[PDB]
Amino acid sequence: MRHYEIVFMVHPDQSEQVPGMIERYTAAITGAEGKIHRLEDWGRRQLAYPINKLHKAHYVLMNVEAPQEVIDELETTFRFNDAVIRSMVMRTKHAVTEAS
Amino acid sequence: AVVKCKPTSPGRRHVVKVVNPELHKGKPFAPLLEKNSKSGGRNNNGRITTRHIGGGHKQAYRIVDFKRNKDGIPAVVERLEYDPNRSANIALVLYKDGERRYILAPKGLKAGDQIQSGVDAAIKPGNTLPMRNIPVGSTVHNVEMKPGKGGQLARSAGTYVQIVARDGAYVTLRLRSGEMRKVEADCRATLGEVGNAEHMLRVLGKAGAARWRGVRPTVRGTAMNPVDHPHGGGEGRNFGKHPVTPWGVQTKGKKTRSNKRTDKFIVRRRS
Amino acid sequence: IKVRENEPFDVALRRFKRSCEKAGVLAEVRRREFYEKPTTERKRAKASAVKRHAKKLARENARRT
Amino acid sequence: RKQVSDGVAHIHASFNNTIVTITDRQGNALGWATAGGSGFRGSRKSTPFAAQVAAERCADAVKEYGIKNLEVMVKGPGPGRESTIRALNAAGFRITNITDVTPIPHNGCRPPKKRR
Amino acid sequence: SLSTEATAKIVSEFGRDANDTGSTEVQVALLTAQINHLQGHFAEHKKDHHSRRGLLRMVSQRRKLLDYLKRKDVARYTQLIERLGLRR
Amino acid sequence: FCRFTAEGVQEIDYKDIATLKNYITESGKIVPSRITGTRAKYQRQLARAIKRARYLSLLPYTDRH
RNA sequence: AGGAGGUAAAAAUGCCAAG
RNA sequence: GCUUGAGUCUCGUAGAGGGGGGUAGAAUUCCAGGUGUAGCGGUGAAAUGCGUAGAGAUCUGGAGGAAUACCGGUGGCGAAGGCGGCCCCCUGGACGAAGACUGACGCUCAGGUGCGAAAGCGUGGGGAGCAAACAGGAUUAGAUACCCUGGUAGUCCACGCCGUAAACGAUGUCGACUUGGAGGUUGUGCCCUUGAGGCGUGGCUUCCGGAGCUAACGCGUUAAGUCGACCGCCUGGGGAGUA
Repeated sequence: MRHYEIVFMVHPDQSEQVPGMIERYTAAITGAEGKIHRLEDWGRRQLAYPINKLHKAHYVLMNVEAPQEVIDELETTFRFNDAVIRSMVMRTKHAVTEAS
Repeated sequence: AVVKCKPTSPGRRHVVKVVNPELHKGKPFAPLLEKNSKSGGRNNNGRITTRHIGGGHKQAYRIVDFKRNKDGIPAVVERLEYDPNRSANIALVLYKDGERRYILAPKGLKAGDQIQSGVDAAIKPGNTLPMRNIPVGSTVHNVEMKPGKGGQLARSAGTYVQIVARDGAYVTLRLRSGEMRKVEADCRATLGEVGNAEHMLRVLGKAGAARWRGVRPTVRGTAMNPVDHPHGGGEGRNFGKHPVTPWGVQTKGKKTRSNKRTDKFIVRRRS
Repeated sequence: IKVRENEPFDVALRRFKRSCEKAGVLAEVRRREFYEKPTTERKRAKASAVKRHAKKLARENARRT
Repeated sequence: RKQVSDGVAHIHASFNNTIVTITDRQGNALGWATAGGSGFRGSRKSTPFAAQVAAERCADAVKEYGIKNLEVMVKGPGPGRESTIRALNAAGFRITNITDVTPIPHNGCRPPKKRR
Repeated sequence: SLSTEATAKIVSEFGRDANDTGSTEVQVALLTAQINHLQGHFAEHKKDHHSRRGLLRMVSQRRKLLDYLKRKDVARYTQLIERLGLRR
Repeated sequence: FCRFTAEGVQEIDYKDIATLKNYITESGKIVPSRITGTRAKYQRQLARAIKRARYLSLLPYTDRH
């Protein structure tokens, strides 16, 4: 499996339903042999430019290791979830377990 | 799949058939057909109201589910099928309780695909949702205009409607014409675009190829005598009138829409 | 770009836009794509740069200053 | 009148002409004056001096608002810039901050071919 | 492509042992596994002209090795091409 | 003249906004390698780091936002 | 040392002459 | 038979190499609205054009298409044409270290086949910005031009076609050999990494220059030097790359 580095930011009005969103996503990962190597929640921090006339989005960090198709429905989960206002995926050369 | 047929005859030379090998080569499903007699363009008074409608091939009507209101039950596309009443193809679907129905065929659809209506249906082509649940920006077809009425927009082949915005109670749709229309957000729509998208790439080739499709020859206005048309007459191919219909209203650019009833729902006209 | 310095203003002294552009990106995209004249005007810009670097390392003759 | 105290001065220093528009903080315009309006039709409006009299002719177009604090937003390549700000400082306005809002694309639109 | 365990499967089937990795029977089989794998890549994209040049290099290098093998040992050659389905 | 992760070894990560702030200017543009003396390998690395950090709004694209 | 400019930086027209 | 040529495997590294799909911000234009007042725009100077039906300026909201500022570098990659936002999926090649393996499998290549900028062509889309044609205004002896205001094809996408270019380092491919210097870039070994160092060793690349060569200019270990293998081509200018 490839390692990925999912970062997604959440609408501030759904910042309270952030940790409920996490174990929904881990069960998709861990339910298909996906090991998780970070979860570091960055809380709400102020955006450097207004996204959809919002500021202070809620940042999440993942650093998981899954097969290719397993994160593919996770990416389509992000497109139709209207509480996440953007999300980027990165990849391997390691599985990293560190801080900011 | 468009195929340019080889010119072994005049009238066979310019034929491009669009042939789909996935259509069910067989008889259609029996309990979803009733008869559909032609009219020839004549109404109760028996007079030809719309011209150039004529013979054909005695085609039978197929009951197509346009409401798609059997909700929460999955359905499996049994086979695609040919339909002589549309430009699109139809797909005979089988619900889990044994009910068979005809629906329009979206683009990426084949036998074995699983579809579902209702609110909780997934975002996949063929699925039917109320438009307050479809994400804005999506590409839908078979769109209603009043909730529960049916499906009335984007039904022909290759046609689709893009959802542009959503003001809470209403949904703006960019229609295939280019007209941005408003519609109630509780109306259903089927995802994806309608299949058979290369229907426009066919050419008939023959005069008779149109003639067995139902149409009749359209004799031009300027060939008639002046008692028959507002054009017409002239010793030797004249024309000196502004072009009009046979009933004498301007035909090259004259806006005939006058409704004032559903004018509230049109954000921008076709351009 | 943005300038305050907040107390003792007294004078503009905007080297700040000159430290980023002040004309240099604006008197460039004023017109004229060219699409290949950059590739030749960058080349002579580098060619004159390395030739004067060869010149300043070749000044020591006498010239009687 | 509304009599607002703090305002924004926009300066559209193009190559041919300069436009000095004084607005409020929100952006609603209060008064303006250009180099072409001050006379100087032709080559004279493309000079720094015509920018200077355009700013002065805009300062007494907002005397009825009593603006005392101006933040300057200069925009453009023209010779207006470093002379039309000095005319606002001599006009009796307190320059709170200067910034250039010169619209620079992040490389896309094809510019014209012009002027052989 | 042709990941590391997939080449390990081929190099043990055709060679004398696992470190025997350069023999003609191994190389011909190893190219054929990659050539057959890339058929699905070009049944798709079809305009990857830069990657198809690497495919034709693998085709022509396979043909040169078989033409080497048919000259040296025609017994192993006929045993090889039936073992992968070649020689149109 | 000085150096970077050629000695303080790194494989630049975009989430280190403290270190990345040193390598943009006040208008948010990336400062060139001729200024900071960064090796050309790492200047490519932090260019991708800044371009990713601009996407996540951890760094601004301009100052005029 | 390279970079940027600077009341400034250009660009109005300006053909022909025979062994 | 042999191992140096050629090739395979293991392990890493760099990259605008290609194809597909997403998405991001800056700007232009348009649309709507607020404010607001007579100009704006343009030029050598003008006018056409736009503007009291309220433009330009400014602010908010939207819709679109196209291109990717800064990084950015005689930097990188690709057989060449070429390839620059970011992210994923699929995929090619190169190079290095240390070993193992095959055992001359090689080099070149007429005909053949494939790729091949831009313009163009076909069908279907799309169309912001530019812009052939075209129109108006200038300039001028004239101005079918340069300049200005507009502006269609096109530029963009998909799929076919065309098969050309100052397609150029105007230098065919492959191999060997023959003083140096300063760089760039990308690997790697060793030593005190003690610290950005020191010592080596590979790949690619830019500039200067020695012998030599050249008609000269110049080329100069990436040769146009000294040689070998194979291919393409030339034989006065015009007519003519035409019939």
